[PDB]
Amino acid sequence: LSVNVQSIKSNVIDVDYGEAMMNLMQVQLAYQASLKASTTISQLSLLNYM
Amino acid sequence: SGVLTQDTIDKLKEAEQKARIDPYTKKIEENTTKQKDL
Repeated sequence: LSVNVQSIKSNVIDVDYGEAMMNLMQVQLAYQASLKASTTISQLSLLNYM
Repeated sequence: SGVLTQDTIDKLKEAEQKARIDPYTKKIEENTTKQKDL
């Protein structure tokens, strides 16, 4: 019975590392590029001052 | 680690097994012990 609840406990609270990290990655993909994009955005801004 | 984590989880699959069958087995050895000596 304890094992049953322990299993049920785990089912509820514990995360899957792969699914979560994978989803961490998918967000990080867009996020990280946006960071490099932000730099580029500024770089274009600084261009027209000859 | 991907599949390895899943396989690690498969090796934990067996962890519940031994967690499960051992209690079964713990009274099987008395089943066998007190059957054999009988």
